[PDB]
Amino acid sequence: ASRAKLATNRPFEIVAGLPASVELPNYNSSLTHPQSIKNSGVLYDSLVSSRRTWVQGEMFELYWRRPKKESPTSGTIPLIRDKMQKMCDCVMSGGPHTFKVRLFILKNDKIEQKWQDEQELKKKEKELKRPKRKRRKNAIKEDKDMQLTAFQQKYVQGAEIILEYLEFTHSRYYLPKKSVVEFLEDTDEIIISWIVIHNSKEIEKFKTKKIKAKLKADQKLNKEDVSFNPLFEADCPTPLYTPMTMKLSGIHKRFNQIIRNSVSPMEEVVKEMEKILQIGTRLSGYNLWYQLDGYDDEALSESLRFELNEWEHAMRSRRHKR
Amino acid sequence: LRDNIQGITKPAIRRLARRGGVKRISGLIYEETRGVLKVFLENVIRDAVTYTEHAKRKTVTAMDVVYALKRQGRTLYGFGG
DNA sequence: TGCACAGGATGTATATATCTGACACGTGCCTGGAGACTAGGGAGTAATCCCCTTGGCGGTTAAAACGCGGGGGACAGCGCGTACGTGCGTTTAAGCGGTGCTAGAGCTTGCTACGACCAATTGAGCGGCCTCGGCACCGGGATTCTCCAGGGCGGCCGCGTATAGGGTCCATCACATAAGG
DNA sequence: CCTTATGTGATGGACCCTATACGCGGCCGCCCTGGAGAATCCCGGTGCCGAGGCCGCTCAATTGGTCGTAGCAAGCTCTAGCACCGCTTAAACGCACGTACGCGCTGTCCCCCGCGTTTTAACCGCCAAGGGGATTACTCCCTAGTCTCCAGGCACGTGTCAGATATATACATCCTGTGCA
Repeated sequence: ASRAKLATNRPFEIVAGLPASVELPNYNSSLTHPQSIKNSGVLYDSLVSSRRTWVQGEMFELYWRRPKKESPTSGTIPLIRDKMQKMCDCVMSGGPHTFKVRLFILKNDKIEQKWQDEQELKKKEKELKRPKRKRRKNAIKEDKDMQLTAFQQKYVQGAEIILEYLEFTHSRYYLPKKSVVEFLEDTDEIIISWIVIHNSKEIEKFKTKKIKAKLKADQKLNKEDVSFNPLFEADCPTPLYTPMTMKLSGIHKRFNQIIRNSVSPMEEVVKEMEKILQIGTRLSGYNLWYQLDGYDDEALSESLRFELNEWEHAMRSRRHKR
Repeated sequence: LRDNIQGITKPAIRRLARRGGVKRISGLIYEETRGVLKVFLENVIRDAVTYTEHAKRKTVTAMDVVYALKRQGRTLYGFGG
């Protein structure tokens, strides 16, 4: 935000701190002394920003962050480790960028209790009704790869999935329940799509206000003698919204069932999305001007250069901390 | 009338200190400010009331206030002097 | 079928006017200047007696100055924890003008009683002078506080005895399963 | 389906070696012991010179009378203060998040105290005054305290002029049936 306030009438606007315009840049018409992309680095800045944002953005709801340091808070690390189960390593693409992930399950205790009750019922039903062969080891391996081991047999449906970045293990995010999931059997690729609202906090707070108003009205009526959906409500503020889509690759057959079971009934979210699409304000698509004039944009160029220098200076320490 | 020492509020002390150009304030300041104002008012009011009672009087006039302040050395202009 | 426009509807920045404050011009009364009387405080005059430098000088002394050691006081850094800064939603009562009372303030009285002014007496109070005991200085025995040395415990550190303990790497173990019939 | 006896695959554990407390001893914080000695306390014990007492006397505090107008007592009257109404905000308030500020502790180093040696400022006595300044009094005379008339110019108020507020208008910003392409 503290970036230099661009001089009036520049042929670009500063979007996310960088020079961009809605229309495709016409350098040849607009620039007399264009600095090279090497000189500008705008492309570099954009790429670093993109990757970092993908590491830290709002795409998935955050749920756990490593606490910024005989404090017992150390003892909670193994507890948080055990509250999730450990699962195998998978690749993700974010726009032009790609990332890698290991998978972790969030232990739904109701599924554990119901599994114990189901085993009780099945046992009671059964009681009421009443060298070594390596090929068998290969069969067991394949069965455990496409059928389910005990932890997978309990967590088939309603299991909870946590995402973590293998290049940034500090943050954990929820897999979107309000998402469309397609499992490509031929390519082993999974595409996830969801709509995201930039002022969602505004909508949630107005939703809370409406809930309070309805509760007050019900209390007033009671003094004499609910699937509240903010997106349906006529007084909901305009969502600034974006539709998003992402592809996963590298997930194995057994995990697909867990994932496929985990997401919400499709028609309901489809109708919700259609409402969002009527009421939403779509994010406008714009084009970055990677080339800047060395004379009119000298301040902007140097500012970008300085910020890049600081970013790189910090980035070395990140691995030096490992 | 009760608790009117509180009636000054914090925000009034805030605004007055803002006139004084203070960039940073502490919570304890308010109580001390109230005490100082209390003793100042007590002295000024006692002087004014004795100035009034001399004249076989019942209404404290602006003359009594301004001359009481003059006796405290604090000189005030613009109220009919 | 859907568009162009003929006929019609709320509105409003532009424009014309009405609803409140302040300054200049008119009355009219407690005056400000002026005339003359007045005297006693101010100013001009003359001692007169007392206190202030002479003027640098030497021979001294008490205080000032200058030099030095050092050690601890100031002070720039900074880890960190929180309590004031900024930003909501929400409530109070501070502000606005309005209606009905009044009592305290303003001043005009009519004139009295106490204090301005005056001779005359006399004694309290001031001015001069004289004096012994209240004060000023410190000698003394005793008080008491300072400050390094350091006996001695033992916190902590040192050589190194022998010892108690943790993170680290190794694995043993259970659920329900693989196999024969 | 029954029915032996174990595969599957981690979290749970014993171990290696680490590093440590402390035997005997010292630096050090500290109790305290300890001395030397550098001050400070209180009591003479004394000889000096001022407090304060005593007397001479003079001028101003006190007195009895007179004159007159400043304070007092209504008491007439009128407007500024007081109180309750009751809408309208908006300034206060509770509460949430954070962040940059204040404090605790750090090491550093420079300057200002404790103290010793040198230098300067000051007084005593030389040598006894003359100058000129502040106090004191007499002697006009001029000055503005006084009563009084003259006639005003300054203050209290109303009228007039301007400004801030109010509201038509000449279209402004639009609605909407329907005839045209």
